[PDB]
Amino acid sequence: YTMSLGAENSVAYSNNSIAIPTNFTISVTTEILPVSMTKTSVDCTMYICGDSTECSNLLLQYGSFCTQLNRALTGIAVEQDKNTQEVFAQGFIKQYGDCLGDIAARDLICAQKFNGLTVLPPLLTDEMIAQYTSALLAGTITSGWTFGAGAALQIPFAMQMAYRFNGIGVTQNVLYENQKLIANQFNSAIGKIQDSLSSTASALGKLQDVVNQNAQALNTLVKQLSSNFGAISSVLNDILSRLDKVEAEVQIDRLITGRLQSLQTYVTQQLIRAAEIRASANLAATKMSECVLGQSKRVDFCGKGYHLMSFPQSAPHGVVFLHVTYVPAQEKNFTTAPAICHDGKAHFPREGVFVSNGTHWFVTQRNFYEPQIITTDNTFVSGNCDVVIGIVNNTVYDPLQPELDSFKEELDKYFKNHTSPDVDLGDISGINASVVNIQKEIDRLNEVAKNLNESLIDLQELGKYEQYIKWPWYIWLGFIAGLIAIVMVTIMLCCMTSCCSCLKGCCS
Amino acid sequence: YTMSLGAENSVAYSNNSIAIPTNFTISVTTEILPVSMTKTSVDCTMYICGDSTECSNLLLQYGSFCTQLNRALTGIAVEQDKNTQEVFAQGFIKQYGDCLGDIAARDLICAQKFNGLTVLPPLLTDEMIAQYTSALLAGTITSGWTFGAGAALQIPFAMQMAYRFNGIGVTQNVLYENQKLIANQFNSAIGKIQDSLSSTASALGKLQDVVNQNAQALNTLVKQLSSNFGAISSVLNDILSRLDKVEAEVQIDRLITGRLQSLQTYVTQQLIRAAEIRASANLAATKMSECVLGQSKRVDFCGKGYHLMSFPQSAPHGVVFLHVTYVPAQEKNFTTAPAICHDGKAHFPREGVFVSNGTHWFVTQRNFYEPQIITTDNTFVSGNCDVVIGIVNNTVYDPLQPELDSFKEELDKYFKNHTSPDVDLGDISGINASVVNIQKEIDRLNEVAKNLNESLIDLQELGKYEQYIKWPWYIWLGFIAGLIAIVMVTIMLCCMTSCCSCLKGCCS
Amino acid sequence: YTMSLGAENSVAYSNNSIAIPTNFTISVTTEILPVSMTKTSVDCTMYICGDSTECSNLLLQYGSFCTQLNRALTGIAVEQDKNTQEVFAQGFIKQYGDCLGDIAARDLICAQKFNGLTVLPPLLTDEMIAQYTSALLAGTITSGWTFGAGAALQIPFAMQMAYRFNGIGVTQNVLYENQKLIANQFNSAIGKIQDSLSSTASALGKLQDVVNQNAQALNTLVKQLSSNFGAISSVLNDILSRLDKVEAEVQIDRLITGRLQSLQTYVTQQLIRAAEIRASANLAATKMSECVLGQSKRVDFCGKGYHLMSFPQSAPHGVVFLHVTYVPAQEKNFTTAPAICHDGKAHFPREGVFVSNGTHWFVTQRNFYEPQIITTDNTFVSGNCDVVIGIVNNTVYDPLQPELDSFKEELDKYFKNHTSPDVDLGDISGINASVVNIQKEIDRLNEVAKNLNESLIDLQELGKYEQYIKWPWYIWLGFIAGLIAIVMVTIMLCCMTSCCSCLKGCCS
Ligand SMILES: *[C@@H]1O[C@H](CO)[C@@H](O[C@@H]2O[C@H](CO)[C@@H](O[C@H]3O[C@H](CO)[C@@H](O)[C@H](O[C@H]4O[C@H](CO)[C@@H](O)[C@H](O)[C@@H]4O)[C@@H]3O)[C@H](O)[C@H]2NC(C)=O)[C@H](O)[C@H]1NC(C)=O
Ligand SMILES: *[C@@H]1O[C@H](CO)[C@@H](O[C@@H]2O[C@H](CO)[C@@H](O[C@H]3O[C@H](CO)[C@@H](O)[C@H](O[C@H]4O[C@H](CO)[C@@H](O)[C@H](O)[C@@H]4O)[C@@H]3O)[C@H](O)[C@H]2NC(C)=O)[C@H](O)[C@H]1NC(C)=O
Ligand SMILES: *[C@@H]1O[C@H](CO)[C@@H](O[C@@H]2O[C@H](CO)[C@@H](O[C@H]3O[C@H](CO)[C@@H](O)[C@H](O[C@H]4O[C@H](CO)[C@@H](O)[C@H](O)[C@@H]4O)[C@@H]3O)[C@H](O)[C@H]2NC(C)=O)[C@H](O)[C@H]1NC(C)=O
Ligand SMILES: *[C@@H]1O[C@H](CO)[C@@H](O[C@@H]2O[C@H](CO)[C@@H](O[C@H]3O[C@H](CO)[C@@H](O)[C@H](O[C@H]4O[C@H](CO)[C@@H](O)[C@H](O)[C@@H]4O)[C@@H]3O)[C@H](O)[C@H]2NC(C)=O)[C@H](O)[C@H]1NC(C)=O
Ligand SMILES: *[C@@H]1O[C@H](CO)[C@@H](O[C@@H]2O[C@H](CO)[C@@H](O[C@H]3O[C@H](CO)[C@@H](O)[C@H](O[C@H]4O[C@H](CO)[C@@H](O)[C@H](O)[C@@H]4O)[C@@H]3O)[C@H](O)[C@H]2NC(C)=O)[C@H](O)[C@H]1NC(C)=O
Ligand SMILES: *[C@@H]1O[C@H](CO)[C@@H](O[C@@H]2O[C@H](CO)[C@@H](O[C@H]3O[C@H](CO)[C@@H](O)[C@H](O[C@H]4O[C@H](CO)[C@@H](O)[C@H](O)[C@@H]4O)[C@@H]3O)[C@H](O)[C@H]2NC(C)=O)[C@H](O)[C@H]1NC(C)=O
Ligand SMILES: *[C@@H]1O[C@H](CO)[C@@H](O[C@@H]2O[C@H](CO)[C@@H](O[C@H]3O[C@H](CO)[C@@H](O)[C@H](O)[C@@H]3O)[C@H](O)[C@H]2NC(C)=O)[C@H](O)[C@H]1NC(C)=O
Ligand SMILES: *[C@@H]1O[C@H](CO)[C@@H](O[C@@H]2O[C@H](CO)[C@@H](O[C@H]3O[C@H](CO)[C@@H](O)[C@H](O)[C@@H]3O)[C@H](O)[C@H]2NC(C)=O)[C@H](O)[C@H]1NC(C)=O
Ligand SMILES: *[C@@H]1O[C@H](CO)[C@@H](O)[C@H](O)[C@H]1NC(C)=O
Ligand SMILES: *[C@@H]1O[C@H](CO)[C@@H](O)[C@H](O)[C@H]1NC(C)=O
Ligand SMILES: *[C@@H]1O[C@H](CO)[C@@H](O)[C@H](O)[C@H]1NC(C)=O
Ligand SMILES: *[C@@H]1O[C@H](CO)[C@@H](O)[C@H](O)[C@H]1NC(C)=O
Ligand SMILES: *[C@@H]1O[C@H](CO)[C@@H](O)[C@H](O)[C@H]1NC(C)=O
Ligand SMILES: *[C@@H]1O[C@H](CO)[C@@H](O)[C@H](O)[C@H]1NC(C)=O
Ligand SMILES: *[C@@H]1O[C@H](CO)[C@@H](O)[C@H](O)[C@H]1NC(C)=O
Ligand SMILES: *[C@@H]1O[C@H](CO)[C@@H](O)[C@H](O)[C@H]1NC(C)=O
Ligand SMILES: *[C@@H]1O[C@H](CO)[C@@H](O)[C@H](O)[C@H]1NC(C)=O
Repeated sequence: YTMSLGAENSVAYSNNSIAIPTNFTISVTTEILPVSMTKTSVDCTMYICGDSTECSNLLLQYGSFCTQLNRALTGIAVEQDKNTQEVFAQGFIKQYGDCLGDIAARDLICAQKFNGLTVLPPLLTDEMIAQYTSALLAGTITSGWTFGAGAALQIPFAMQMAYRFNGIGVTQNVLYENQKLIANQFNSAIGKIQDSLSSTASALGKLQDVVNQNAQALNTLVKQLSSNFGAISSVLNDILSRLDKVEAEVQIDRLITGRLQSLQTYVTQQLIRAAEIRASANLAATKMSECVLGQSKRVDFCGKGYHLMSFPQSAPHGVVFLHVTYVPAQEKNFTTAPAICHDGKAHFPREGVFVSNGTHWFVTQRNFYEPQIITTDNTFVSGNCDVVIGIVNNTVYDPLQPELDSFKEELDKYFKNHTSPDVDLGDISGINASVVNIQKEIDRLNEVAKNLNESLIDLQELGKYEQYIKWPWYIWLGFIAGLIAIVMVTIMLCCMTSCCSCLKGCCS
Repeated sequence: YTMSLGAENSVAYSNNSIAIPTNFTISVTTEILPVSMTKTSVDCTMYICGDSTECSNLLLQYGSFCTQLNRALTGIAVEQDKNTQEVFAQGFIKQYGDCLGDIAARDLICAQKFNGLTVLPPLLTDEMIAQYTSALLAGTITSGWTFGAGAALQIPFAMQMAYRFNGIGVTQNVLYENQKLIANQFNSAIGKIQDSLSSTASALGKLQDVVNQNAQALNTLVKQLSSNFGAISSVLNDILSRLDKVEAEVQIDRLITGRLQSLQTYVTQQLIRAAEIRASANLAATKMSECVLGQSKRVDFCGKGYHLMSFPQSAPHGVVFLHVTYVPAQEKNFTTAPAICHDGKAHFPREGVFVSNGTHWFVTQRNFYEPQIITTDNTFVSGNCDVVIGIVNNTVYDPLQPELDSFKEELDKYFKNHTSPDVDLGDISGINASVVNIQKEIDRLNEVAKNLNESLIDLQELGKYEQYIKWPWYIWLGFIAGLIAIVMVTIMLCCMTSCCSCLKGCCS
Repeated sequence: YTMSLGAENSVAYSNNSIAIPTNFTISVTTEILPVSMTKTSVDCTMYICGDSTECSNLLLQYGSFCTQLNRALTGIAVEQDKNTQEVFAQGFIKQYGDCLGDIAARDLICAQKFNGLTVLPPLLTDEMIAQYTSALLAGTITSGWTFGAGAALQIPFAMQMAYRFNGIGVTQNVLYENQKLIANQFNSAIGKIQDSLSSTASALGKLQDVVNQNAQALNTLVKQLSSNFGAISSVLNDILSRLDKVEAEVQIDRLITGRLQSLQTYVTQQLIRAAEIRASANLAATKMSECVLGQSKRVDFCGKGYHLMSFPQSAPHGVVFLHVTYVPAQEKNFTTAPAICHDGKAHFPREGVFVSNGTHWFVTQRNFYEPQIITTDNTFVSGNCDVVIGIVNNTVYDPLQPELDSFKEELDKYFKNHTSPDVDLGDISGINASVVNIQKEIDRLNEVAKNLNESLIDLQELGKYEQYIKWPWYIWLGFIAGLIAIVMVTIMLCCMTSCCSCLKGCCS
């Protein structure tokens, strides 16, 4: 801001050419200004979604922004209604053989001895019976002649009878003591097989109890477990089905947000145009009176050229002016000067310009070439040549534009990144559930149930007897009759001398 | 844009009535302009959420938009602080009977034969003993008289004794061979029952091994599986809970977004009003000087009325002017003309209007009725009658309004639809887990354990008896005394002639 | 709006000092106006996300909002291309003893009786054999002398033989009947043990079938269940993995939305500045002609000072005026009045101010001190003193500021709160899966498998022996030779008188 620049040199003494109107021609202008606008309501639902029903249902939850934006576009406080609705969701036998061999005679001399008794085997053969029965008879023959015991021959018969009865006795005694052994040991064995089958019955019973209980346990587990999976199934379905819903909504809400902005852009443009319409209405107030009620002394304002008269008329959202004016039909370039500094005495005009007919300056009217003479009534004089310099920099407003960081730097201010563990369950396939094989033992049991059959005793039929071999009381006197035959020969030997008469016949 | 319209006919030549001020009255106006604007700040959290704590937290994640919007409302780049905080999350017997029967004494003639020996049954009856013992005795009687073998009668006694001993021999031999058979077959049977019970023990043992191993396997599976169902129970619960968080947040963020816009509307309105306040401050600069430092030549500027003087008074956020003016006390309608075309020579005024006192035109001052005479110093003259036509259509800016498609057409540009399969698990209820039934066999086994009792052998007591039957050595000479009695009768028969004397008595 | 205020007292009259220019000085001003604004294209992706790739992808779904905002900033309907791309996702024995005691003599008199037969025990002792064999022999001695039955002595031998054979018969018969009993009861017992082992085999077979069937059932369940837990593992992994994704996106979209606004703020500021540039271009149209094509009669307009001439030049995005003017170098305070009411006749000036040299008023030019005399050609006169009052309150537009409720009250209009049940599965640990204990019975069965080993009968060896004691046919005549020895003594007793000669020797 200097009070001066140079000496006798400035734009203020530029002295250059400039067009001045010389002749004129009648003119008119039609000038149009808008003063009002068609503020119309906008349906956000029609603007953002249009006809996309999977959006129409969601945009509703965003709120009454639609009203806020319409309150802006249209200067009408919409008198909305009131609604109270809220959703709510709730033995000796061999030894006798070995010693006697095949000599039937050695029979009695081979008699063995068990304990305090003499024994023989119980079998007489045609050789032995010949020996003893002819010995018995010979002892009965000799005794009739011999003075004493011709019956010394009968000892072997009477003894071999006694010894054999003893042999039978010792052999029956053991047959019986064997019978007591086989009876006791079979009684003891069936006592132990009775225990065995009580124990097998108890073992089979216990197995049956558990195998059945555990079958029940598997059934119960299967009933519950197959229900549990049915429950897991239903629950995972609800989740997947809702996750899918969320994956539709979380996409659709992003496009809606973009359109919400795109709508806020349309709204902002309308307000910006509304401020220009209302500035054009403020301009129409000056423009209408400075010509209609008055006459403007300006240029190009309210009608191109120099304003004279005006006739206004209306339009649907505006005013139209049929202004009247005059314009240069003919105009000429003249060397002119804002000021002229004479010997340190700056000189300028009053209500006009300096213009130069070649020989000297005149003052003239800026907008009509009519030279006038220079005088104090027509000019100003200043004792200082120096030219004052001003500066006027019309800075239209510089907004404090937003100052966003990188997105990462704002994100990490509050964003919690996340990664849940890769969860897994415990493998049950380590369960072996071993099977059983007893088919060897079951086939073996069948084998012995078949083979026990062979052991079924099949003795050699002996026979009991003791049937009807009885004599009758009516005939029992049969032997008494024999005694009567002894009486009959008692007459024949009434004396023995008849035998002596037969011995006399043996002599003769 | 025509250089002409018609001949002697235009809005420029048509003369009509206009209101010219005739008398005046002193006036003032108070004119107010707001030059300043207290741009107050705004708390987004209070604006969007207010007091809804389930929202206050969400706004933090949105970012510092609140600052960006306040930098717009205000004009000072708020000097915010710096914070470095980041969350982080990590036998013969029958045949002897059949042939004998009960006839006399066929006993010996009925003797049978096994192998090379003759046999009889071992039973003598009072009938048979009478036959044989009286036969034996009769053979001892006859032999005393008969010259030879009267003992032919003794053959049947001596033979039947021998045959019976044989019968007893053949019947003992088999009684022994039956005894060996019974012993062997019982020894073989207990050999097979020993195998059977070794097998049964092996079968029961291995069954016990598996049933008990499989019980362990069920326990182990139940321990793991019941833990496993506990794990999914905990994991589903997280999924469910975290989704409750999502389904709340994904709803609440939609209403927040609507308010974010509703806030961007408030902010936009403020900037729009800020631009009008700053345009009103630009208008106050012209209005203040054109009337304070100077005097305006306009009719309605600085308040309706011809401005004369001004006195400004500062206001907190505006400026108040007490302007001084004059207004038409009396005004009159006059037929006036912008121009008048005389014989092809268009004619208009200088710094005024044409006005018509009935007989002829005058020039006058537009805003005061003072008629003046027409002259070149007071008017302009043209050569051409033709009227030039201009058009000035003040189009306030038409913005490039947004050009959104249907929502569907923008959605399908990037939207993915995702329907996951209706997942299901495999039904385990095809597991039958059969049960076991051994009752019949366990019952049968306890019934044979009861019934084996009947087989306990109960033999018929026989008796041994081989003890007190021993003669003493002190008395054994008892039979030697008998031999001494034989010596005593040896004197009585010292000769036999004493028996002859008794036979002589039998004669007499 | 009053037509009057007071009498002889108003701001229109109250006079006071004012600064009128007295001397002047040549001046210039440089005045700058912008008339154009660079409409640059802004990349939303660079503005919102910058370089954060986990955001760049999301902006795609946000749709063509970037174009809508650029259409606003840059008034150019960008001719975008067309793309058709859509993603798609598809016995008697004792009794004989008790009675006979120790008397070989009581032998026969102690014979017992079973049924219809007499019995003795089958054992002869050296005492009994002495009795009977010496009785037998004595009966053969006596019978040679006695007239009749000296053989009465032989009854006891012949009877005791018969009775003992019976004793042996009754004792063989019962031994045979014991043998049948044991055979039958062993045959019946092995018949019942055969049943038992058929039943044990059936029981073991049925326990093998099920235990092995249930092992298969456990295997099948384990195969399916371990697959089923694998399927769950995979499905819960999807849910979680995709939920994590949603928890990233639902956070990141909130910061994006905040920047979307922060961007809509930048865009709004640009439009606001664009409206001021275009208002500055509208101001440049008046400013350029009122000073270039003409000369303004206003104050401070076209730079400080009274405008005289102008020289315009271009600017980067505006216009620069080198205006020429004059300014007060020297100015003086003067007591001046807009109007002066003389005796009810209000009086004001024409095209100037009243100024007061001490003695009286003058009219003068507002912007130059040159006193002039008061006259009707230089002033206006009114009839009424009364001062008219106007008011002009320039209300810059008051917008319909948004009218948001509390957030809760808008939220509850459509927000559905949701709390799913705390789902749980049914506890399977109530499954007992009882084990089995059979050891006692298996050890008992192995102990009997060893116990019966003793019951193996070990009879007392008896012996058969029906071997070779046979006589040869070549020697059988041995006893016939005995008959020849009987013939040899038949000569010695050819008569008995030789025995009589020996009895005569017994006499002598
Ligand atoms: C710039 O404007 C100037 C103002 O008009 C012009 O200069 C003028 O020129 C005229 C022409 O002579 C002059 O007129 C008078 O000059 C003498 C008195 O000053 C006087 O002797 C003249 O009278 C005689 O001449 C005329 C014919 O010209 C005869 O009719 C008379 O009978 C007599 O013989 C006459 O009165 C002006 O004085 C003079 N003015 C000034 C101030 O200069 C310039 O011509 C013009 N520039 C250009 C380039 O044209
Ligand atoms: C009327 O007022 C206008 C409103 O302020 C002024 O506009 C300003 O003009 C200046 C200078 O041109 C400009 O400064 C920047 O210009 C470059 C583009 O923005 C930029 O590269 C510059 O940076 C360089 O220069 C500086 C200074 O030497 C260094 O510190 C830097 O390191 C770098 O080398 C510089 O920052 C303003 O941006 C601009 N403001 C606006 C809002 O337009 C007019 O200049 C003024 N006219 C006059 C003289 O009346
Ligand atoms: C539009 O304005 C016109 C301008 O004022 C008016 O016309 C004027 O009318 C007057 C009245 O006569 C006239 O005055 C003179 O007329 C004669 C010379 O032109 C002359 O003879 C007159 O003098 C005689 O008459 C007067 C009385 O009127 C006597 O006092 C004298 O002693 C003498 O006897 C007088 O000087 C104007 O000349 C005339 N002007 C013009 C240019 O027309 C119109 O009346 C007015 N329109 C309306 C509708 O009123
Ligand atoms: C001053 O400038 C204004 C700014 O441009 C002009 O406003 C324009 O005026 C025209 C005509 O009224 C208008 O055109 C449309 O008008 C109807 C409503 O928008 C619309 O239905 C029209 O469509 C019909 O007519 C055309 C042409 O025959 C056919 O092609 C169509 O098929 C259909 O039948 C037409 O598009 C502009 O919208 C409007 N623009 C703006 C931004 O206001 C003034 O007309 C102008 N005044 C003058 C003459 O100085
Ligand atoms: C406000 O402006 C007023 C206008 O200029 C000033 O008043 C003026 O004062 C002068 C000075 O006297 C006066 O001049 C004449 O006064 C008489 C006729 O009215 C006449 O007698 C005077 O002539 C005599 O005096 C002079 C010297 O002054 C001699 O040269 C003469 O030879 C003779 O002897 C003279 O013509 C004005 O009339 C008068 N005007 C009015 C309307 O008042 C004021 O002075 C000024 N205010 C201030 C504070 O200065
Ligand atoms: C030029 O037009 C301007 C635009 O309308 C007017 O501004 C208005 O001025 C009034 C009064 O100052 C103001 O009213 C409110 O002022 C307070 C702050 O907003 C507020 O507390 C007031 O409330 C109190 O007073 C009322 C009335 O007695 C009671 O009902 C209330 O209960 C309470 O006690 C009052 O509401 C407007 O807000 C304001 N409007 C705007 C948009 O600026 C200028 O007053 C006007 N100037 C003139 C006189 O030409
Ligand atoms: C994206 O997937 C959506 C399912 O998740 C699918 O919605 C389904 O659309 C079909 C076709 O419109 C509907 O089928 C029936 O819909 C109504 C029923 O009254 C009828 O008007 C139709 O004619 C048709 O019979 C399904 O009911 C519907 N499913 C659900 C759960 O809403 C969308 O269509 C898919 N979008 C695209 C672009 O493919
Ligand atoms: C929507 O459901 C929300 C649960 O999903 C529920 O939040 C719950 O609100 C109750 C009541 O405020 C809380 O109970 C306690 O909250 C604090 C605990 O310190 C106390 O101040 C309270 O007095 C009360 O004892 C629950 O803790 C809370 N649950 C959770 C998980 O945050 C909302 O209230 C529900 N909203 C509506 C409108 O019903
Ligand atoms: C005006 O221009 C003329 C040339 O046309 C020149 O001679 C004269 O000195 C200039 N005057 C001033 C004051 O610059
Ligand atoms: C201004 O000062 C100049 C130089 O002294 C002088 O010539 C001129 O007359 C003065 N103007 C006024 C109105 O006093
Ligand atoms: C499964 O069987 C293998 C061999 O077949 C054995 O090594 C392992 O110990 C068994 N595991 C279980 C739990 O039975
Ligand atoms: C002006 O109006 C009058 C009628 O009052 C008419 O006679 C005259 O011709 C008009 N003049 C023009 C130039 O239109
Ligand atoms: C303009 O032209 C007209 C018609 O020829 C003429 O009468 C008039 O004098 C001219 N005006 C000027 C200032 O040359
Ligand atoms: C289940 O039992 C039915 C008959 O009861 C049979 O047809 C089917 O094969 C069995 N399935 C299994 C796996 O045991
Ligand atoms: C002007 O001020 C003077 C005092 O300087 C006073 O005498 C006079 O009455 C005032 N005039 C008016 C109209 O107020
Ligand atoms: C206006 O009225 C006043 C007061 O009656 C009077 O003196 C004056 O001459 C009138 N002015 C006009 C132009 O008629
Ligand atoms: C589990 O065992 C307990 C005792 O050990 C018993 O009371 C209960 O009934 C059993 N439950 C099942 C299902 O076997």
